[PDB]
Amino acid sequence: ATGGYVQQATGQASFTMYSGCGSPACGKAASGFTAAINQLAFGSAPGLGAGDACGRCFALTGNHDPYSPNYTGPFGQTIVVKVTDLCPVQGNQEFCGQTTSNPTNQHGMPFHFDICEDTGGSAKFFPSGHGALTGTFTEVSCSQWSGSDGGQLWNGACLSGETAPNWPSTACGNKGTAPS
Ligand SMILES: OC[C@H]1O[C@@H](O[C@H]2[C@H](O)[C@@H](O)[C@H](O[C@H]3[C@H](O)[C@@H](O)[C@H](O[C@H]4[C@H](O)[C@@H](O)[C@H](O[C@H]5[C@H](O)[C@@H](O)[C@H](O)O[C@@H]5CO)O[C@@H]4CO)O[C@@H]3CO)O[C@@H]2CO)[C@H](O)[C@@H](O)[C@@H]1O
Repeated sequence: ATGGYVQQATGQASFTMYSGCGSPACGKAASGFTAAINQLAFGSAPGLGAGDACGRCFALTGNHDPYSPNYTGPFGQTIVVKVTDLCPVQGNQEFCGQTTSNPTNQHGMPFHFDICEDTGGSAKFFPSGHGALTGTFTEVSCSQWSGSDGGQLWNGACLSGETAPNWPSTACGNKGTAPS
């Protein structure tokens, strides 16, 4: 995509959970299940505002625990998240360190979703005792997502991806160049 970002409607991903998603990189939070996506897919860098992932909805499915490879299940539910946030390369090498020159993380995954705990998504997705998984994602219509968007936190905030056709397409737009 523009800027060299890798933005695909379906693929393989890793998954973690995080706390504190009330002031996210897209500039609007949301009351439903939300996630951060790795920088190479988000379409922006820290401090540059919203990227083209903002507001898009994805169905997430876990099918493997990389820390316990003998575990065969059960896994959690498939959930639909809205992307509101950025998982930056800096400080998150293991999971969100994908760059244009090495577009997979330490678990071999080209994408990463960090699911926000605050609003309930991680309790539906992660089985107790297994807080990091790999699996798949697929972009869906936000008709499949429940919740409501919060107010704009700063000028330029954007969740317009929530009404966009699936990638490839442009809604909020990408900013800057993808990390090398
Ligand atoms: O940077 C991205 C994002 O990270 C979030 O934090 C992540 C963190 O990055 C992950 O490293 C961390 O992963 C831990 C898993 O949640 C947790 O489930 C897993 O637990 C292992 C455990 O370590 C292991 O000892 C245990 O082994 C047992 C076997 O399963 C059994 O078969 C055997 O009989 O007995 C052994 C030992 O008793 O397995 C479990 C489960 O597999 O450990 C992982 C490594 O610590 O997850 C974090 C949360 O998602 C961070 O919150 C975000 O802010 C950040 O953006």
